Amino acid sequence: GEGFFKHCVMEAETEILKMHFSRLTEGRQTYDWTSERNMPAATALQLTVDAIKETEGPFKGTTMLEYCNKMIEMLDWKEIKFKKVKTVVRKTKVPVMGIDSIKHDEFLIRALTINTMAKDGERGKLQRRAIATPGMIVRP
Amino acid sequence: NITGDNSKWNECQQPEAYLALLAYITKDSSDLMKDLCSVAPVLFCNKFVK
Amino acid sequence: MSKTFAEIAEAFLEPEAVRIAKEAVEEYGDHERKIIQIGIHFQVCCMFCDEYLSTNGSDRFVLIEGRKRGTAVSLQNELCKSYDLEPLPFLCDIFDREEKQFVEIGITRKADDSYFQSKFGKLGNSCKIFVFSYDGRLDKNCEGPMEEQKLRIFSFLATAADFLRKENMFNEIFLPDNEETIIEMKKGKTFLELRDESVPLPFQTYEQMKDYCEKFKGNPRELASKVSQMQSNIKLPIKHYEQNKFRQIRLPKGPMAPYTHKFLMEEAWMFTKISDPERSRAGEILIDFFKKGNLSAIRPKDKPLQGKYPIHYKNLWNQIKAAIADRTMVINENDHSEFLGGIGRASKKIPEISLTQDVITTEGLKQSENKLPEPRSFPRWFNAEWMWAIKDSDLTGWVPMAEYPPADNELEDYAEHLNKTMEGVLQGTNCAREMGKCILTVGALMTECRLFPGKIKVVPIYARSKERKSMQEGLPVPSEMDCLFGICVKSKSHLNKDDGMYTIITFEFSIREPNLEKHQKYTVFEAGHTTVRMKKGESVIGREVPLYLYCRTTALSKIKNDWLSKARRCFITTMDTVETICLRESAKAEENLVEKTLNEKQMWIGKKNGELIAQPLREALRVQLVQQFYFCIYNDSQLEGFCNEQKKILMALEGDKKNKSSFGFNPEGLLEKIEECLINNPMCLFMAQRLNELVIEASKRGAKFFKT
Amino acid sequence: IADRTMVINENDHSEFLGGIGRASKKIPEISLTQDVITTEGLKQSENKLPEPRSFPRWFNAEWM
Amino acid sequence: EKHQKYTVFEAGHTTVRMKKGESVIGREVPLYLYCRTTALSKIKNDWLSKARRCFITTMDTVETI
Amino acid sequence: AVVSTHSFRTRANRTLLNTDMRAMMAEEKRYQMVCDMFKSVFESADINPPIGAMSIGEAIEEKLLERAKMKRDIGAIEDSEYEEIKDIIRDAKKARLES
Amino acid sequence: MSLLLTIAKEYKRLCQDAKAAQMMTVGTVSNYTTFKKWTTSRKEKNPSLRMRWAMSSKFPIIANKRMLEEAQIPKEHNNVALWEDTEDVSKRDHVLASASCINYWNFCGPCVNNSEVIKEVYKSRFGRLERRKEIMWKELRFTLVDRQRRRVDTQPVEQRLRTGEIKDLQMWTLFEDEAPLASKFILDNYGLVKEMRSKFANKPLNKEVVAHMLEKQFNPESRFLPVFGAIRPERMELIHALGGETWIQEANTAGISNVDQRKNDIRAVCRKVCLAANASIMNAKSKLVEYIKSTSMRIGETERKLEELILETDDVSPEVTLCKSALGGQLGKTLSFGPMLLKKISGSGVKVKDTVYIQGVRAVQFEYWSEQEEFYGEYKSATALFSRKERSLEWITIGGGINEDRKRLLAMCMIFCRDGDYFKDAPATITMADLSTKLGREIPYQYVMMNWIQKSEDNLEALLYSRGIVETNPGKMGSSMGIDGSKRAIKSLRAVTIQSGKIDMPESKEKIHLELSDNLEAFDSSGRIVATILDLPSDKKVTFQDVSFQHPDLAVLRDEKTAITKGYEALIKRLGTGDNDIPSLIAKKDYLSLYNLPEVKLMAPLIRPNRKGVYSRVARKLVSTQVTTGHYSLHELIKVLPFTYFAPKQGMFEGRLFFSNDSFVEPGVNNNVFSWSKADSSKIYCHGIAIRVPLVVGDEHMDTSLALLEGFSVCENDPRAPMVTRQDLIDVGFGQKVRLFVGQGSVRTFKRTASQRAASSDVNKNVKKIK
Ligand SMILES: [Mg+2]
Ligand SMILES: [Mg+2]
Repeated sequence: GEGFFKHCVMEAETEILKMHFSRLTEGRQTYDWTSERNMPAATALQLTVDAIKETEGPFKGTTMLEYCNKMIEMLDWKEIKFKKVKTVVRKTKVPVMGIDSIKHDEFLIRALTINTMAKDGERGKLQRRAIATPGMIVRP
Repeated sequence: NITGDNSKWNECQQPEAYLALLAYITKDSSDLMKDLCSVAPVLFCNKFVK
Repeated sequence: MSKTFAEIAEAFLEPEAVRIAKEAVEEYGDHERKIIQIGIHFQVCCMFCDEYLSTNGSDRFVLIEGRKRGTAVSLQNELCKSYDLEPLPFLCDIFDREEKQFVEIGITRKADDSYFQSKFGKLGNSCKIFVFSYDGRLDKNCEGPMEEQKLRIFSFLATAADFLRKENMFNEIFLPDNEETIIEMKKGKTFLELRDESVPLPFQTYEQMKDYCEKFKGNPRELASKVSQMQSNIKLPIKHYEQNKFRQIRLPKGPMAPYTHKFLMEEAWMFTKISDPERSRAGEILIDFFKKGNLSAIRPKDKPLQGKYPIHYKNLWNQIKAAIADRTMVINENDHSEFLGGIGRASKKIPEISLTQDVITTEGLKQSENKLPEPRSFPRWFNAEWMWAIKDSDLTGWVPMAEYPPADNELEDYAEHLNKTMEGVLQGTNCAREMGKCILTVGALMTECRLFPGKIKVVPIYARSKERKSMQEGLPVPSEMDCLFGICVKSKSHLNKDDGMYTIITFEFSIREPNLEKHQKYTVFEAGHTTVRMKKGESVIGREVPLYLYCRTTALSKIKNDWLSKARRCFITTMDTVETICLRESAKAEENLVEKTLNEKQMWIGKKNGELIAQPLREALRVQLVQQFYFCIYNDSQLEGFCNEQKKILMALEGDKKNKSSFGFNPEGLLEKIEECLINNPMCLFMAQRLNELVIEASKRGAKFFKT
Repeated sequence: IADRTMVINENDHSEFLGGIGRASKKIPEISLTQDVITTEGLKQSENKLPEPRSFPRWFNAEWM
Repeated sequence: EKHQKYTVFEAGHTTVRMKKGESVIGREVPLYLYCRTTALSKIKNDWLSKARRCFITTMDTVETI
Repeated sequence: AVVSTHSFRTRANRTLLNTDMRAMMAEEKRYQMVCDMFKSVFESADINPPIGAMSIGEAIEEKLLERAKMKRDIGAIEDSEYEEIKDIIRDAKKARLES
Repeated sequence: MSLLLTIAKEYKRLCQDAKAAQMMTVGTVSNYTTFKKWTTSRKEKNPSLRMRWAMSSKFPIIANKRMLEEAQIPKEHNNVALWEDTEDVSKRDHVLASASCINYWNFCGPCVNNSEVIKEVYKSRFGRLERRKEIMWKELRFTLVDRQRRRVDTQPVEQRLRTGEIKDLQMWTLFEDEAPLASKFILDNYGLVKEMRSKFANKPLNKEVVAHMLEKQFNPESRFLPVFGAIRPERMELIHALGGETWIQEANTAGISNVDQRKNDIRAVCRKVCLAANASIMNAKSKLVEYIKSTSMRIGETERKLEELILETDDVSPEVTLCKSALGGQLGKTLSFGPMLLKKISGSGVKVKDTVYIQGVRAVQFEYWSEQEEFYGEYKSATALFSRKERSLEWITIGGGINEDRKRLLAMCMIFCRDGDYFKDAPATITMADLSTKLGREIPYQYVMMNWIQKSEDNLEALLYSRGIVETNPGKMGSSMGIDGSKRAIKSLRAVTIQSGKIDMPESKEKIHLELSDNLEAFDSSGRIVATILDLPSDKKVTFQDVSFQHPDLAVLRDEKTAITKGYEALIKRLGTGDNDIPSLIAKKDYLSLYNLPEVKLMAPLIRPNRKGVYSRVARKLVSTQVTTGHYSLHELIKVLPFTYFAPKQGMFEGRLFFSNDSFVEPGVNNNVFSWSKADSSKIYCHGIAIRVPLVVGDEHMDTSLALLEGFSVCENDPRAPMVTRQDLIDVGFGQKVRLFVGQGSVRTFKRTASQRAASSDVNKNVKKIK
């Protein structure tokens, strides 16, 4: 064809512009940067969107495009608030939920951060080739 | 015929070349979704590895 | 799912009504999705107009929206001719000949006021302006359309709204002058900077890379680029006959490889007990009923042969015997703490915060080091182990196998018969014995990890078997029983967030003198004397034979507990490999050769007296079953590297079989990867050496290979 | 019946005919001796007899 | 019991009516479709094809009396 | 899949509940009783994804009013009990508005 | 009673929590679909092994409480503890219990008479068993070449439909309370709605289950599968027991569902319709769409329109492509040329025009293609692979089974190839094949010589010999193709080799649609000539249980019968809109206005004059005695009504048979003129069918009196109209704006309406006007 890329990109634009961002929860494990741990994509996305809600207010986007717009808008945010459980010694340590703050400098690095997974279920190698699980802002 | 298998297939490929290629594919498509195509590679062009 | 916009539009809309959206969308403005928006509006007009003809051949309304722009201009000047009304600058949708006035129709998602103030701001009272919401909200100019068209257009807008909700397209369909202007992708200064320094080329600003991309036209200069790249890449022409040696296969040198199986096979000894259904149903009480026999009397001497930790194991044995009397849990809290972890010690951890001073003042001799496994050499005993697992044991079968399903003549006769024969052959083998004991005992441990976490329990090592008699008197009964290989001990089963591995202490009976070379991990004792007798046509008294007690400690991962708990899988992987051979042959002759192929077809099995030996496919089936069972038992990362890099050797070999002149590019590197994955694994090194012999005999048959 | 009273199905009648009678493939005796030496296909010989019934009731109503 | 060889269906409904001195409407009655398969020998085709013979064997037996 | 009588749900371990992960899950449970509530009100919620432009609470309230009118008009339930349900609905609308 | 109360109180508690209150308020209801996705994401790593660890414990299982206490004793027989009052692990209203109790209630439980309810829910599965009952068996062995990739319906079921519409059926049959009012599917396809909703709606058991199983009941799974050459979708269900690489089985094709032949009947229907559009070339675009939307198909158990069958049918025939092209259905990845089917796997190029000579010393333009292009040919019992370059075949290989079919493949693909020898043979082509006689239309040339080859037997031998013939070299012995289609390889054609085996079929998931040219040509994808004009010239008319309408150009319509049937259609169709129509009169109980109706005066002259009054007396009697509600049959009123107009005389003679121009219409007693259908709304007048949806309260329609009652539409939300449940909607009369809860929570308002009209034609006529 002469229109190969134009047409394939047309199909992609169609399917993505339709897409609710909730289907972003479908997939492998991804890196939740709130607690800085690896999580199933659904819970990690719940923490990301919930943090956006507690910082700037609830997210009404309901589309992949508006989710991406909010992602790129957060990079200019000078302050971000998290749901982070902090242990308080009451001497018994009760891990009381808390609200944490972060600065654009740290948040950018946390957004570009990828995490390592020591390989499991791989067949046929003596030495392990580890697999990476990128963050939630990079995924869409 | 030959059976080929590639080693370090991921370490050799680079998101910069993917940024150029994605810019080539989105040339005529739309300027609205092209800026949305170029954003994916640049997050792997500057990326942090734990 | 819908892959294209024309699909979405033509799905819920009228087929020809979409074509006007596509055509108008091609030229006057350039947006791909927005067809759907006007796909609503356009159709919203049509049902409006056709409905009324005013008492004349001429229609009541005329439609200027769907037409072409330049034509719509002049056709709007026609109205200045007919009714002499002011020539409005904004081109409206529809003109009424009954009301003789301008008509335009908006459609908005939000509350009607938001848009109606916009369009009313545009055209004022000069036109009849009707603004509908999909939800049933209504905004209008002075007078509304007739009662029928209201109802129809509102029903349509409602249904279309429900379709859009089902496909979840909402904010994108918003009115042009409100939301269409912001169709752009949000550009943050952080992202624009990141993108501007992310570009590969000597160009910095993203715009220059964008220009070189969009404007790119490649010339045919990649032929010289590819030939200069070829000159830079000097190497990798490849010829089989040049490297056909493959330097045979490299093999490690050192001490002989030990016995890595969690249990002993060839030298293991059995204790027979005829089983009660209600007594043996527990399977934990099996040893409690065993102890009422002669098992309780056996005790080892303090001085072992070839023991590493004699007194510990002896004390633990006495704790097992004492426990079995009361209950099968061992109560020693101090004893297990040292044995656990594979004599692994719990190492105290000092925080880094207080450690800095200990770096300034170095004490405790602070360093960091890791350790590697020591390589071993090709095992001898392994061959004897295979030859023992190959022959049929006196007991009939060790593996629980369910009943056969009902049969129809065509297939299930063939399938049921093949399964009856293969099962009948493989149940009698000693390999089936080790399979059965593995399933039963590792299942027992698997239950014990849920039953008593963090507790010490005595688990038997047993296998169930019913005895066969083919002499074929009708007889009293065939003997149904279960036999005991030895006793086993489990430590703490606690499960870490990372992987935990349980520790296990195995005690097995044996009639056989230990061999220091392969048993180095085992601690052997002189246990006692065991009575063994037979009855034959000869006198066959049998005397008594000394009994040795083998002890060791091993690690079991929960994953290993599972995959070793189901050993039955091996049968299937044998079955397929066997069954195919019988079909591929018979399918050639279009006849039933299965029974004939099993007995007649000869498979090369082993070598004796320097002569290649072959056995029929039914008895050589045991070789495949043993091979798969060893694959299950002996599986290490080393083994998987070995096989996954070995398939290349096999494919090159069959490449030289049919004389296809096969080649592989850096055989030194391939043999370095095969060498790299051979360390301590007995099965790995064994299949390596056997591969050497395969290369030798194949090179003798015809030479695409080398012999030293 | 709409077009013409012949049914065109060549596969359908083959199973129904013979009274659901199946066409049984015949193996010659000359090649059969080996199959006696090696018994396959479960070779046997048997014949069948009709199952007896009991006095009908409905017959009287049929006569009447 | 007697139809064991027959395969019966539920075919439909058939209309049946009469005219008498009474009202006799008749409404409708369900229609069943009986199916079966049988064997016909050519000899049976012939001897069953001529059933008129029965009359004669009755006639004689009657007429003699 | 055949449902028969034999299909059941498996209990999760006590692992994630002991660590702080539960202290984070306190939000997910708050989603839980919500989704379970809406599924009790709307039976096809899981099968057909809910649509229309309305709030979850608004649809729940008006639907509860419709079922209350249904059971009161023809079926058997008391009128004063209907008005009690209406009272609970409006009293719920108060606390819903305050947020 | 407290089941609603405790839900209301639960809502009170939930909205009292502000964190849950705001997330309940903000946004659409669609957020539920996201909210549910935020839970129970954790799954165990081990599929079986974790389950073994689960069943190891004696009381692992979560089970309900109330039902067990209601039916059966919680305590055991053997004194092994069963029940406790403690809820442990996850906290939910279910209390934990042992596994064996399930077995106990399966043993001694008190349940009766569930048998009939089960099967027709799972009739997909139960039927897939029923089919295995009747088959016979034979076993052998061979080295079998299966056809590797066919995308073919597996698990086929009658009345198969698309996923969206079957979701609509799901919503309507599961529950009425929350459902959208969905026009397109419910209006046209009603009567399957009546059946499914009728059987599943009355006994509220396993709502979710029955739903998700009915989703799979109507959904044939078309996967990419190896087949050994029996392509009927019934054999696809169980292939494994039947065939494989070494497998063989016999006595199958006989037993099949009624769908397999019905599809072919639809192919013949599209044949006749496309012929009707072929008769008049004034316009082919506007007529064929009429012939489509007018025709009504009768599926064995259900009446369904031809539009929704054509658009949504799975199998794409050369005809079916033409019938879809008139509509907006997108079905691509299909090439149709004559009887042959083709798929394009490679290359591209532009259509060019080249004028080349015939033997009659005359020049005619030929449109050819210059591309290097690799396509897959498909013909009856034969498959092959061809590649053409610059208007001549480059590479060819034949995988066909039968020799004749191989020759046909070779021929047809040579026709599509269009070599130079294509021009050299012209034995009397011009006299007939040159000019097709349809309003003086010149028929395209590829199809011209295609038809010349379809003509006689020697015409095949002509072009078969037109290819180069050479004695093939050793090593091509098995691949060589004789003139008659054999492998003897003494003499063989050039640039062709047979393969021993079949040839795999490509597949692509793609949708492409474009408008059709006036000659029944589809230029879709800006070229590609996929419509192949007329595939086969069968001149035959045979139909069984099929409906046509609107000047079909086939004459089934007598004068007297069109007088009777059209006279009925005036009454049936024109009534139901508003006051002074049948529904308002029936609601008023006044049947006198119903007698005097002006549409009855149209029917009056057609009755037999002799008994006219004698008929009218019994007719008026029947209509009057049904005025009492609940006793009236709404079809019998239409059947009986037209005879009431004349002054009743006391006949005393029976009026059962009503002669209308010497044809009788009896009460009940469905006949040629009047067919009275049971348990669904329709009726048949000879070869055609009509029905009126909006108002039918006829007593047998109880299951959908909520669905059928709708002739309404949406107007405005302004009045405060009492919120009426769907069962309360039957009471509100005409012109009454009322407020109603719709679907998933969006609430709108309606009145009694003239139904939506001219969904298509309203746009089509204006689009034609603007040109
Ligand atoms: Mg306009
Ligand atoms: Mg406008």
